[PDB]
Amino acid sequence: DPGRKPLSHRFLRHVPVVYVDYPGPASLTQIYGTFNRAMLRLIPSLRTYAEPLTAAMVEFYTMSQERFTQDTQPHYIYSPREMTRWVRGIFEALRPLETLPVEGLIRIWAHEALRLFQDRLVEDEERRWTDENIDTVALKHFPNIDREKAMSRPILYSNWLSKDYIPVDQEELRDYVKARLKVFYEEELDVPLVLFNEVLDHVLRIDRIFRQPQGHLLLIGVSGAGKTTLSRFVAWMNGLS
Amino acid sequence: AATSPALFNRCVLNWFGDWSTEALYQVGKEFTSKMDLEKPNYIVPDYMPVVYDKLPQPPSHREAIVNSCVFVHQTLHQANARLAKRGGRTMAITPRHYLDFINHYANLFHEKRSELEEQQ
Amino acid sequence: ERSSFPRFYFVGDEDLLEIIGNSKNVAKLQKHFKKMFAGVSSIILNEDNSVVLGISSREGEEVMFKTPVSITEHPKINEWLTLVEKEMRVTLAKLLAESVTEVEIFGKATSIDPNTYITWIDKYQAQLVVLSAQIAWSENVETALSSMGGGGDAAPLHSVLSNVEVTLNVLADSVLMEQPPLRRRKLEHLITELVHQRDVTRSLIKSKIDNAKSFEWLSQMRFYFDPKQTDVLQQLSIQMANAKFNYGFEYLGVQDKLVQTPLTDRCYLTMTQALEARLGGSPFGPAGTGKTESVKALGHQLGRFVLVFNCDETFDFQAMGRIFVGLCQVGAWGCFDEFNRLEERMLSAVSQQVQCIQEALREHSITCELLNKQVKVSPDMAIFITMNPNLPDNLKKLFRSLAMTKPDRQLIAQVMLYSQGFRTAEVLANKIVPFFKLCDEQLSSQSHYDFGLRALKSVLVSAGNVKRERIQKIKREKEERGEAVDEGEIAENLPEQEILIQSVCETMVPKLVAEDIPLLFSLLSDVFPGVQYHRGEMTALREELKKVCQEMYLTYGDGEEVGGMWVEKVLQLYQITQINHGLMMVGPSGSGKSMAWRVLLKALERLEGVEGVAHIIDPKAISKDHLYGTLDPNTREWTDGLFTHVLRKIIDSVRGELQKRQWIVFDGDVDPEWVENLNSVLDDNKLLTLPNGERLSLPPNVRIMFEVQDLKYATLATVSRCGMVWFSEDVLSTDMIFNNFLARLRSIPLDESPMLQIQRDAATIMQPYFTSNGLVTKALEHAFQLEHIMDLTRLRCLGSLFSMLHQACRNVAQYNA
Amino acid sequence: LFQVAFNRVARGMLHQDHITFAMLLARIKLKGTVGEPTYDAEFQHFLRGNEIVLSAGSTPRIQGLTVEQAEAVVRLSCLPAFKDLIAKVQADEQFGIWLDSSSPEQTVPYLWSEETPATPIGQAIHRLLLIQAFRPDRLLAMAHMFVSTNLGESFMSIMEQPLDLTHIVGTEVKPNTPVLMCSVPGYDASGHVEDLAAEQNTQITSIAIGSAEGFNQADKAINTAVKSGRWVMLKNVHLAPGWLMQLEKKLHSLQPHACFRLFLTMEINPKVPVNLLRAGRIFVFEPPPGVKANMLRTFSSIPVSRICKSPNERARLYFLLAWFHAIIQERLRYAPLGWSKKYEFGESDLRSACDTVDTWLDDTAKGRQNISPDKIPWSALKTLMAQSIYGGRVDNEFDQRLLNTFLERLFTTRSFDSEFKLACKVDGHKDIQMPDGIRREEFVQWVELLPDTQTPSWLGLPNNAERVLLTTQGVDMISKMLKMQPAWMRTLHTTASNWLHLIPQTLSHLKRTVENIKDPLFRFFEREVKMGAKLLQDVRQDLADVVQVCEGKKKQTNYLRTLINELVKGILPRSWSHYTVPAGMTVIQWVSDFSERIKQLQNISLAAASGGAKELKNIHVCLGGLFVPEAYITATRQYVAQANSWSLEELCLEVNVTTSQGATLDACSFGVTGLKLQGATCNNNKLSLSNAISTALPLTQLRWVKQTNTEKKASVVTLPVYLNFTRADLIFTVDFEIATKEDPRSFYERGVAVLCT
Ligand SMILES: Nc1ncnc2c1ncn2[C@@H]1O[C@H](COP(=O)(O)OP(=O)(O)OP(=O)(O)O)[C@@H](O)[C@H]1O
Ligand SMILES: Nc1ncnc2c1ncn2[C@@H]1O[C@H](COP(=O)(O)OP(=O)(O)O)[C@@H](O)[C@H]1O
Ligand SMILES: Nc1ncnc2c1ncn2[C@@H]1O[C@H](COP(=O)(O)OP(=O)(O)O)[C@@H](O)[C@H]1O
Repeated sequence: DPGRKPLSHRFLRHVPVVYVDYPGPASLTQIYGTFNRAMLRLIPSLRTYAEPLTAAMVEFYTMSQERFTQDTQPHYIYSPREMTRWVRGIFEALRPLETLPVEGLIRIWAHEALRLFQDRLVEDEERRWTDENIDTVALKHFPNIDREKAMSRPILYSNWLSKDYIPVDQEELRDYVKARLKVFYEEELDVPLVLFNEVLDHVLRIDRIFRQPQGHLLLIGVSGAGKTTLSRFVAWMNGLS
Repeated sequence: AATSPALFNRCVLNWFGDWSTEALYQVGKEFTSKMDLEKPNYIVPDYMPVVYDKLPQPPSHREAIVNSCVFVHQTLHQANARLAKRGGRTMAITPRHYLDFINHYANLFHEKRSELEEQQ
Repeated sequence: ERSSFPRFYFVGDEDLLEIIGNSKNVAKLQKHFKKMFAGVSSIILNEDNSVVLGISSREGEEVMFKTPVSITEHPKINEWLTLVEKEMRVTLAKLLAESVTEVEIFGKATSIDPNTYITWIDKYQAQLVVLSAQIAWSENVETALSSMGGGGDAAPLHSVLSNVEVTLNVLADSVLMEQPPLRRRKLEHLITELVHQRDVTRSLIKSKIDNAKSFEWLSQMRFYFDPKQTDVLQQLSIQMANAKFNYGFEYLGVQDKLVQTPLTDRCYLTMTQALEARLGGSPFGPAGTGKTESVKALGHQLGRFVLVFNCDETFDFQAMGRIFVGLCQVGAWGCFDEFNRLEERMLSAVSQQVQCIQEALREHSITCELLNKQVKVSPDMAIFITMNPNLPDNLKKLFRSLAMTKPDRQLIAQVMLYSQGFRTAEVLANKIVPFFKLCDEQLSSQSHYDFGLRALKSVLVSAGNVKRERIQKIKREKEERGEAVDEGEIAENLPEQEILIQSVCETMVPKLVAEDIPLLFSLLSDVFPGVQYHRGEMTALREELKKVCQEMYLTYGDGEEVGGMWVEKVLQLYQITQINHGLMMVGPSGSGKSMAWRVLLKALERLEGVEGVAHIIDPKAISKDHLYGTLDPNTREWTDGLFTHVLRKIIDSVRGELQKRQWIVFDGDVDPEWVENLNSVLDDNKLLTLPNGERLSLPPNVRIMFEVQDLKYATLATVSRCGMVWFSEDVLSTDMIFNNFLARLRSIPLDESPMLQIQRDAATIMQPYFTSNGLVTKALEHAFQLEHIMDLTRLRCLGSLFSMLHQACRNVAQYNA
Repeated sequence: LFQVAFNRVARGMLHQDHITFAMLLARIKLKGTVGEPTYDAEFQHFLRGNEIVLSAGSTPRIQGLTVEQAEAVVRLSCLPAFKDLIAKVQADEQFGIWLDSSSPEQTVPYLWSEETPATPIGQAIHRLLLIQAFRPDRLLAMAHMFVSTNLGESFMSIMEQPLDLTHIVGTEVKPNTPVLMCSVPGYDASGHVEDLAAEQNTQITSIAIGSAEGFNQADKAINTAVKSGRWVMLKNVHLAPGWLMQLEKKLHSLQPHACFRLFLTMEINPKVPVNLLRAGRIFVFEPPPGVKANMLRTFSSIPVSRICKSPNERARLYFLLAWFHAIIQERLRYAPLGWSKKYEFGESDLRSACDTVDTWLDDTAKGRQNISPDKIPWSALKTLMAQSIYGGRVDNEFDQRLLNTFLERLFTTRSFDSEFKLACKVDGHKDIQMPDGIRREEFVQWVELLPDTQTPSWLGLPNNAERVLLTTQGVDMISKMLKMQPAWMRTLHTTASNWLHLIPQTLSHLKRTVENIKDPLFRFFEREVKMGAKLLQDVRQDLADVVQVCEGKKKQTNYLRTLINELVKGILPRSWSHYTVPAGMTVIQWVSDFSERIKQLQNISLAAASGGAKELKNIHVCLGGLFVPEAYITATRQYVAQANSWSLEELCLEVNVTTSQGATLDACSFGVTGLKLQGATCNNNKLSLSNAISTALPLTQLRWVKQTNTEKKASVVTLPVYLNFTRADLIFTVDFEIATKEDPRSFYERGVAVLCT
């Protein structure tokens, strides 16, 4: 791996080395089925979906890691850490939801998959591939569900309007962030910003990571696209100096 | 990645990339709103050079000019890519360039109107 | 202060401060003398430490002053230092006069008595006796040419050549028997000079020169001593060609004499001509051709001390500036080594300063601006610049050039063989030099291979030593059966090619890989046909090795038997320990070097009765400042480094460690950063030089070794200056590893006995699997064919396997419990 | 525009590059002309003729033409206008007198056949191609005529006249712009500008640049002169590049007086910053060629008082010294032949030699008005000028032997006779006669009286050496014009594919065996095949990766990137070159040499496989193809020593040159092919001086015999064996017997040597 230097043979002589490779698909299924069974106890009426849900997450993760190899991009690394983050985020989303149908679970699962395995992509074709394949996996493992509500294209999740982190429509979110941006203009630096849906997605992701403790970002994009502007906006809105 | 592992170990990364055609179209409409390019003499061409995905089926004059602006930005990107392919030296074309293009359009239109419409 | 008597202006502001604040305690001023004097490492005083009785060299030769200098009468540091220097010069002049008179008595004689000759050699210094011989020969040749000035007359120069021949014969007789090392060095230098004089006299005889003013005689370095001259400095004037140099009479000390090959003669002529035209000379050429030491020997021969700088990538200004302007004030020569290696800005600065000083020197043909100071430049200045290929553009018109393309290695070997006392030296030289050419070219290229001229010199010195040892052995044998002892008879009936071959194999075979040994044997057969050798295998040491291996559970083998290669490697390590003080145990990790020296130490302890303890020092893990010693920038306090601390402990003889054998092994990687300080110890001088100036003499029983796995990145100087043994991986086959594992399991208990019986039973059960070509060996051979996330090393797998079998034995123990 | 551009720009060029710029100007004007054809194919061939690959059977071996002439004819015959060249050469009879004519370019016959009459420029270019193909030595003179046909006869006529400082400084130069007077080492241009200032009654300040105080005087002088208007001079400013950069930025922001003139005399070295060269006018000064010119310069440099001293023979000694220095310095231009490398025989060594002469003359003759010529310390001067002066820079043994030959021929008591021949057979029977005068004035009159027809035979070299220099300069001009004029990846793919087709596929290692191991020849050859196979595999893999990148299927890594850069620029990759190669060799020539070497190694491998060590001994091998030839000589010595049970050092090498068919393969004889002997011809193992450039040895037999311990005869000469024509590698030394009436000193002077290739 880049940045890693081969070790001295004199040192390796005294030190045995064991290769702790990525856990196998069966191991991942077992571990995250245990986690999901512990996950879904909060909603008893939804407990029965843990086994297919874990299988779906494992299946999508396997094909994501076979597709976006490290060769294509230096940051195209997939690990069980990503799916553990998936589990933690899903649990954080289901915590406030005392009641929820399977459609909401599918929506949150798709949202977290998009926020984990779809942001690191660079090419629009890769993102479209990810969306098509998440659709296929969701339909494969949850056939008795409606596509329009469970997998509505504007997957926008925010805790800004509602008290909880429940899904939010793009238009109401746009209006709220427009009011907040007017307050930003009147208080902070006055630079006109237009609100296209990409801004909405980016600001939601940035606020999500800032809310999480030890929230650390690596903003990558052409200069002037608004990385610093959006970062300052989110920091001001969340009270961070 | 090689020099610093922490940037890719636990820090999450978000690919802003560049503004899409939709974003550029929205910027063009929002920024070029004060200027009045409402031309009733406009006629819809049989062939319309669409570059914005959600362009309304009847192109208005303002829609046409914003679409042309997005097309100009796309052609700058394409020319930059072509020079990169040919091996010549290249300079990145940022969305800040698009903002400056819109501002210069506003300035030129405002001054030329302020003089020759006074003469009107 | 420093303007008056600029001889101490060599030393820095630090040493100046110490010599100022500590002027009274003269016992602490030896460091400044060691810095500034050539060979004088100490100054001899009485018990009261108030009168300067004499001077002493680093080897031990001492010169007593005719009129001692009293420090009490001259409390000022500079005044009594000047008196000491002047007294040293005048006393050396008096000694030279006495010695030249004595050798003139020895001269013009049909035969000479060895006893009186050895007495004369012991009375004076090596430098003094060499100079006395040179003036004696020069005066004899001048007298013969003056007689020959008539033309067409009978030549007494034949008688001079015959006198040189007979004294050369008595020298060749005097070196076969054992002599003290200092007298041995004196004899070697004197034989070198007499060989050169005989060769040049033969050339003069062949040329039929009949005029003292003929250039064929003027081109040789002639020596003119004037006893009538009132100034002792001007008494000896050195003349060659049209140039003149007054002999400086500085005590250069007993140094390594440099033989004057025709290349060296050309260098002498070129540098002398350049100095007469009042500009320095540049002996450019490839490295290892004697560019620097030609300058050094020219300086030594003129009674001048030369400062040889190291123009490395990491080079200093202030120390260089002060030492170089100190040369400017003193008048001593200064030599630059690998002048091209300097960085471009470094190059420009040094070029500008040397250009200014050179143009000042030509103006003298007087002070110059140096470090914002006026520096009195003595006429006796020479500045010589060796390069490896050009001179900077500002210096091309200021310096003469000279090409050191190739030394005459044949004459080098011949003269050194004849110095060691070898008969038929010409045949041995004409065989050895092409032999090393073949070794350099035909043998497979290796980073650790070094087959240069220094290798020739070391090999020939070792050959002389082993020939003398064989002479002593035959003498002891002759005294134990019979009584008729005659050294000449032993020398005559002793062959000589076999001894040279044995020395070559002793010094080089340990450094060859397994493949190159038959190649070396073929080269020996090609150069030395029909003559062979048998190594004197140390049978008693072999028994000690088998016992130590039995008690340390290691195997023991002989010849082609299992373990034979390792035993032979241990024997070669013992031999190189015998014939060297600096060792280089090189080989891939896992070759067994650690016990390759541990078992040897234990065997020597149990055989010779000399108990041994090793200090295993890691250089890379520790900081170099803490490794060698730290000197505070402000408080100037010196704290001994680890290596310095152990050397001080070993020298102190607190618990009788001088009688004890001790091995300081430097296990770990080596890089040319710390070992550069060690470049003062691996040389025959054998002393460690610290930044504070204090040097510690290397005790004879101390052997320093560096268990380094590879030598890709070490400098060639360190490689050439220490003996080196190669430990290929094939030395240790897996069978020895298995046997050691089984013995370790069987005898020692695992916890620190029932579980000992458990271990014995388990080892007995898995004995069939651990045999040669067993299941484990085949699994390893197949496993090596596979790929692994890390580099695959045999001992890694073997250690993991042994640890896991130990865990199995522990599981058995817990189940039984 | 054309004339002024050439006149101004060429003022800042070396003389060897004026013709290149003139040719570029001619091409530009030819393109400008509308009625004249582009001649694109003609110029394309004229620049890239050597790149065409031929075959042994492609040369029909026309009588009266050399082999190189044969390939030159056949390669240029590819042009449609020159398709009928072979038949016209065969039929023509005047071709013989034209080929060896002194100036063939003046009367080039009409060979090329065309349907319509050619334009004068077309005739000129056709004759230029003809000259390049037939007599490449006359390429420079024909290029001059071609440019004269294009740009007028007197286009270069300005260059021959001495440069007029008055007009170029009075006008057409800005006071801000500094005058850069760049001279090659050994020449100072201060005199010209000082005479300019003196004639133009201008007070000029001259300050040398040697130290910081020099910087101070320079700054004060320029600060005074910017406002006062006087001229200011800085000397040897190449010593301080950073300070020169600071001076340039100082001059950038400065408006001086109209009469301000800043002159920068400097040595031509790359350390000079580019900005000053771009911001200042550059003038190039070179020492005029000719022994006469060098002698005049040397005599002018030495003060008149020093030469005329109490001994009247001192003038004679000084004249001999000046002539010797002129001879050595002029042999430098003929670097491959006159010497082994471009030594720095500057002015300083001449000054040191004069000092030595003065000292030894004063010592020998202590204030005596006259001295006998035999009493002169000739041996002293000879040895000092062989070892100390003129020899310190001499590294090669044979160069030092040559210097000894010159000193013995010149510095002798016999020189002081009126019949002394300062040189021999310079042009037929005529030889240089040394002056009979005893004072400096007669010698000055004699040197000013030289016919100025300084042929290379004046230096002792063969008269064909100047033709070799002209051919080398012609090839140099061809290369420079070629350098003067994405598709690059496509052409790189094309050339990589062709080279992969040309280079052999693999090399087979030798089979190890114990009796073969004992044999030394087998060991040397197995090392050679191992090295060759490893390097061939490396090159083939690199070419495969290059091709793989060319389709785009592979990404250009750093190693691949630098290799591609080297290939595009035409410079040899450092990884490919593991054996010693001539410095000036291009990539294509290296590929051809590598292919031939691999062919030879395949032959030796199959020969060893068919038989064994015994057959391996009896093989005829070209030493040039072998990577390490001296290893081969050493291996033969080892083989004979082992066979005859003799020691290695007691063996000496003997050479028997014979035809391949008429040769005997003795037990101690080894066949050697490919050796070419330059400067002489050997028949029946006897050397004879000849004017031929190189005579190919049919077959060289290396016989090792026991040391006879007998002195070599006076007719025995030692000839160096260089690996290539660069003469940078000394493989070994052969001994030959010269014919009667031949002088071994003449052999030494003419640079006769044996070349592996
Ligand atoms: N004669 C022997 N009999 C049995 N085992 C042996 C013998 N010699 C060496 N070994 C074994 O081989 C190994 C040598 O270890 P050692 O530390 O000396 O290796 P090394 O070559 O010096 O490597 P490094 O560079 O890592 O220090 C040990 O496992 C030791 O038990
Ligand atoms: N959504 C947006 N609409 C309009 N302009 C924007 C938007 N985001 C950023 N900008 C413009 O980007 C500029 C700031 O760029 P900045 O964020 O500093 O670049 P970077 O993202 O490289 O840090 C502002 O002047 C602003 O006008
Ligand atoms: N003329 C000579 N006589 C004896 N030994 C020599 C001679 N020339 C060189 N040597 C040996 O060869 C080595 C030369 O080292 P050095 O002088 O540093 O080479 P260089 O000056 O070319 O760098 C030394 O070890 C020295 O003992």
